[PDB]
Amino acid sequence: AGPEMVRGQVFDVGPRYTNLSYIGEGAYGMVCSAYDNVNKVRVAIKKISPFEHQTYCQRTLREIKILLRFRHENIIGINDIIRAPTIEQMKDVYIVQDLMETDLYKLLKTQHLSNDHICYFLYQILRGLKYIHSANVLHRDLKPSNLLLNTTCDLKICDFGLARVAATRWYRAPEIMLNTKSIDIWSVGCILAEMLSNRPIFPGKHYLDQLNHILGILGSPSQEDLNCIINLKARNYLLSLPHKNKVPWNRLFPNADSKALDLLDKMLTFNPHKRIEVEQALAHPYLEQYYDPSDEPIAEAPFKFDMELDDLPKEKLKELIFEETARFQPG
Ligand SMILES: Cc1cnc(-c2ccccc2)nc1-c1c[nH]c(C(=O)N[C@H](CO)c2ccccc2)c1
Repeated sequence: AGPEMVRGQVFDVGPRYTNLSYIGEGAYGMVCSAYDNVNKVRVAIKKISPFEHQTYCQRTLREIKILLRFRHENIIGINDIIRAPTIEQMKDVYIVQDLMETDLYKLLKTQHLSNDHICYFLYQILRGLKYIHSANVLHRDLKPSNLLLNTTCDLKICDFGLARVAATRWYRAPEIMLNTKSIDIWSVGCILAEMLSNRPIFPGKHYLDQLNHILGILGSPSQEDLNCIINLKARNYLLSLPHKNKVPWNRLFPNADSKALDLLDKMLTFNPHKRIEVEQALAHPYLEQYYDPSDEPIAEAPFKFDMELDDLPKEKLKELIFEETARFQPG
């Protein structure tokens, strides 16, 4: 048959994986649904072409290393990895994963969620995050498009490219734009708010406008909220702004559950030190119906990269990518 093509990208995944269809995109790749003739199921195939940039190579290696060690119901896994037999011919890497039904970005673009489903989705994000954080790892890019859903409404966290050992502007914590595990909680806060109204709570266009949108609902920050190593330009901008009143949560979300708004308030806290932790959020009365610490596992040990991935050249990272994927080759 030969190599399959989808929206301009060539996928050399045959003869095992055939009849490919478009399901997503990334900065240096494409996601496709394909038929696996061995397991007789449709699977997801993520093609990545990162070898022209050092940043894309480390983002690829970080994800592959994290997803292979992690084993959790609310985190996407790796079933198989395809690449050329030699390093000289390895221009692409194909990550084979479980095919999902939809993602939260698509679901919030077409459907209105009931409180029970908002509560069940939030629980699963935090259940998965509890495992990520227990491993001393930060996702750093939590957003509706990185939250995958199946037919039975089971959630799975994907895209561990930007993950680091303890991004999209709209779900970015204020402290990142001023100067930790709390940055993921802020993102979950933004996701919860988007589930309640089917729209982004803070749709900023640039870093200071993103802060302006946050201050537009939270109001002007206190002295303690600004007691950190702030960027001079950002500090001088915040001090030059007129007083902003705090928009109450029940006013912004009129028909939302009062318990959901209390947890939302604790997640969308300007000061990261006063922000609720993942285990504290799971214990909140809003998620009482699903809260079960006996069925909320943690990682066996903390995760650590033996090498300084940031300092390694593009060629050295390719060698490590080639070595990490060697286990999936026949022999
Ligand atoms: C593994 C998987 C399985 N099924 C589906 C899926 C199925 C049906 C409808 C929507 C998505 N998505 C995924 C999935 C979606 N995004 C990603 C995913 O890894 N996306 C990132 C960018 O966020 C990426 C990064 C670099 C190159 C390409 C892609 C995986």
